Amino acid sequence: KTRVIYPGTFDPITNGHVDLVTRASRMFDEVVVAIAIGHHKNPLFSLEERVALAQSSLGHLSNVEFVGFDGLLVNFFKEQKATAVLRGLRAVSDFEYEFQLANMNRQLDPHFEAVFLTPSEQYSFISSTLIREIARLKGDVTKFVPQAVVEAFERKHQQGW
Amino acid sequence: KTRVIYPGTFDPITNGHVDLVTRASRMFDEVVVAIAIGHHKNPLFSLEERVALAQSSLGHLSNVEFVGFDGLLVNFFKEQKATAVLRGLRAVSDFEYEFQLANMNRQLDPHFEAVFLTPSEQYSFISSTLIREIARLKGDVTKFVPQAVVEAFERKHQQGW
Amino acid sequence: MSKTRVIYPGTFDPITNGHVDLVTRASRMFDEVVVAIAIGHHKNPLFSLEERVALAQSSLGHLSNVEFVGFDGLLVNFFKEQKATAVLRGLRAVSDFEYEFQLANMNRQLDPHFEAVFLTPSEQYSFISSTLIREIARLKGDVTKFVPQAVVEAFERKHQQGW
Amino acid sequence: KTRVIYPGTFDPITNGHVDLVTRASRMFDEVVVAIAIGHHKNPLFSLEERVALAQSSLGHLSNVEFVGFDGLLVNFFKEQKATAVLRGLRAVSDFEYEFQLANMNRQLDPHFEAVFLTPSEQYSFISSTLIREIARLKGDVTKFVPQAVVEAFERKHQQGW
Amino acid sequence: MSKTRVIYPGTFDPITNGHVDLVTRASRMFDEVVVAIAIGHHKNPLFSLEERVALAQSSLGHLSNVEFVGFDGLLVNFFKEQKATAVLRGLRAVSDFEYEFQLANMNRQLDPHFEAVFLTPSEQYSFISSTLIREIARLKGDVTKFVPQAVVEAFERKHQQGW
Amino acid sequence: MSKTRVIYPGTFDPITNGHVDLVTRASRMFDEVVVAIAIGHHKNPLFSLEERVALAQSSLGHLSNVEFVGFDGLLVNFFKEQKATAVLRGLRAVSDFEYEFQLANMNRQLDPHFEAVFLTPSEQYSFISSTLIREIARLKGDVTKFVPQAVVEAFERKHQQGW
Repeated sequence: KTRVIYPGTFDPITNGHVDLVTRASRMFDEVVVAIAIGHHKNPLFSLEERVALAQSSLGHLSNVEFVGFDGLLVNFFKEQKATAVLRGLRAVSDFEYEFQLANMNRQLDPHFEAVFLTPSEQYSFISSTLIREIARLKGDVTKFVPQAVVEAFERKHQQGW
Repeated sequence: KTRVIYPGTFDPITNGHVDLVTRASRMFDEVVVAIAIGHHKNPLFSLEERVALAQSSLGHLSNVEFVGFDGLLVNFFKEQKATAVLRGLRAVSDFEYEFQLANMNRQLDPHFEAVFLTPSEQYSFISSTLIREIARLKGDVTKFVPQAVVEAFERKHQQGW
Repeated sequence: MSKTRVIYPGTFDPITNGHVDLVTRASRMFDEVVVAIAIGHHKNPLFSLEERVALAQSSLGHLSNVEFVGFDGLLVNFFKEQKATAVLRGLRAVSDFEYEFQLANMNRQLDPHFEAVFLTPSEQYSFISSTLIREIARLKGDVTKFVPQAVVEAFERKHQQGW
Repeated sequence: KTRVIYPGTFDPITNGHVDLVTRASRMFDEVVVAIAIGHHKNPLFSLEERVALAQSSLGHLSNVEFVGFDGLLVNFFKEQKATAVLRGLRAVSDFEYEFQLANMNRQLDPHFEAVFLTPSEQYSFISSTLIREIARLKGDVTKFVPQAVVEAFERKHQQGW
Repeated sequence: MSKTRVIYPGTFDPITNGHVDLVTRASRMFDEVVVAIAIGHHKNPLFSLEERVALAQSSLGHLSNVEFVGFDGLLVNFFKEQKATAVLRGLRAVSDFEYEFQLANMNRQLDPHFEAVFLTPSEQYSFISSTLIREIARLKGDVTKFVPQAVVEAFERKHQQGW
Repeated sequence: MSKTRVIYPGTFDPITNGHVDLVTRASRMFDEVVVAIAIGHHKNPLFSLEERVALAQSSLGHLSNVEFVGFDGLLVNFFKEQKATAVLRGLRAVSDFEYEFQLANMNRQLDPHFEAVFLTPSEQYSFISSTLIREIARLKGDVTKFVPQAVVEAFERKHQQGW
């Protein structure tokens, strides 16, 4: 009966994401992990890699689906017959940005709803962007991401980056 | 199956509160409007007045309950067998304060969960504190609060304040 | 009638070099500036309204387009009554920013002609607030660098009277 | 006697900008809408398109001028014999950034002045960046921008986009 | 004379695991750490200065380079009098950041040798403040997770005396 | 008891009077200060690492307890390798505060001996950043007031090479 969309680029997925989806999966009937294609600010990982890292890391949660999308979030929301979008709020900048996005999307669709979760303290600092930068300098990201993501970074090293 | 607590002093309740509870009531099975007694500070309205203003303004939502409590949120959460506490985030200060509270409460109870909603833009400026100050100076608060609250302010003038 | 009139409200308890800088700056871009000293409904001020108005006059009376007036009650009613074009406030930090953002929206809801314009303090006055200044002077610290001469003297008088 | 500069990229202009300039035009003798060329982070619209969209949307205000400039704001300020620069403050990040810029520019020119306006709540969520992204995905931006901007987005679709 | 002495000032009403963590961390990088308990001028603390000093000693006395001292008056005079190298403060959140930024600049204006260094609390103590702890204990909530044992006991005593 | 060694990391592209003030202040309270110039992994710097190290030496070489060293960005490994007692960062604004709070917690998770201490810039340098300075110089604005002489000259060299 409740269906919530958790959208993002997931480039890559992290333990922070895993925690939020886990927590969301306990309070909503269905959680859709929605991987935006990444219209510019080109992702490190391909959509397919990202979807696959998401499935590996969260496939054990039986009420979680994994889907790529390309489009406006608000149309994806309507098309999915979602009850709400869920986003994480790590810091003040996230708070301001999402506040605005929620109001804009509610203007595009009056049934739009956005609910927010606050990360658990042990994952508070984690973002895909930070993780990419640390891995790009061959820092160890083992503590912050699933095993499959560590391996995908190793592959990326043996290739260009 | 989902039961969420919406705690606050509601002194008085405002159109902002009404909007958040309405929105919450559409995505959870049960919403408990939990009016903290507030003997930290002293409220303008008695708990009984506040409960009554809450019932009048939200009693039309059939899945909403109204209950007074002491303030020790994590015990109330356990006692109510709640799935989460819901809070509004009007501004950055709310964001920081609730972030900390959520982490503290999760430390007291690992099943604690806190979800957040962002007010729509037409209610973003409204707070009970602001409303009290305007009404205390006989400003018109009709646009920002339910009719019963306007009347309760008029009664408070004919008595005191 | 094309003329601008702006209200600069606050408790001014006491006025500081920060306030003086903002009013000076405001006085160059608006025809009239009203320094509006809120009476101080609770959180009782150190200085009486009359002392505060007098310290404001001493420190800014040289600006011929500045008026000094006490008020009580709702800012938005004071705005209407004064036929103001805008209220001016200083923004020292993020908390000021959030609070004034909200107040402006609320007051615009009470009166659609309401307007609020903001100034940001220059760096040499960014750390100064009346509250800080009071606490330092109360402990006989030297506030000479941060306030006008008349304010230094009014603090000395306050000491000789038992603060 | 007062001349205020309102600088930005205006890519495109929005109802937010229109509201700020309208408000500014009531309290200053002259308002200069100053469209920065857009030194990298290349704009969607050419400077000429942007100036033209600004004229169409604000030309009804008889005390408003429209002028393209390079970014070097403090030189533009001197050259224009401006009394102040006016900026909008949408969020805390804007607040911090403009605070610093004002202090830096005052250090470069002691006559420099910066005054700020806060957007009314119905335009608080609108930014050119958000509007571009929605229009790029053929979302309807009619509610948030002038008619000429809707048309300029349609032209951009029939070309690029 | 190459030796560092840092002052950690506050009301400590009561001391918490947050404070304990900061002082512990400070004690590893400075030769001397002075826990400086402000008397609480019209801050009306729950605990007496003597109780507060004693709760500080119990909770931190195992750190051999930490001293415990009450003070009243201006922080900057206490700094000079103690021949401190710096004052140390915690920063839990943005509001703390802004407030301390301003205080540091003001105190540097009063004394050019003044210095203020900041620590950020470890994640498990990030939410903890004396004010929060008081409010929870006042409503008979369990504060055992957030404060030393002696503080739990001092709250129990305060309850048996009417709290 | 043991000697203090603090790392001050950044890109220093270029160094500014703000940096100079922080390092000067740091040098008075720690035995050793390592100015650690991160190579600049993408978002490519205007100045080469070698230019940047040399501008740092010129501007701070008079402080006898300051070293200048280039490193890759992996701060926590550099910390271990240098046997540092702490990393020092400046906090100019709220955004810096949030970002560094998170980084400190992450690095403490990677290494439990990691420590981060913060300084707040004095008000006369609060507005200065390398990023702002670059943009002003790129548009031939005068940056003489905000950076050491050697940096003014390095910008002039960059102009004579077509920038």
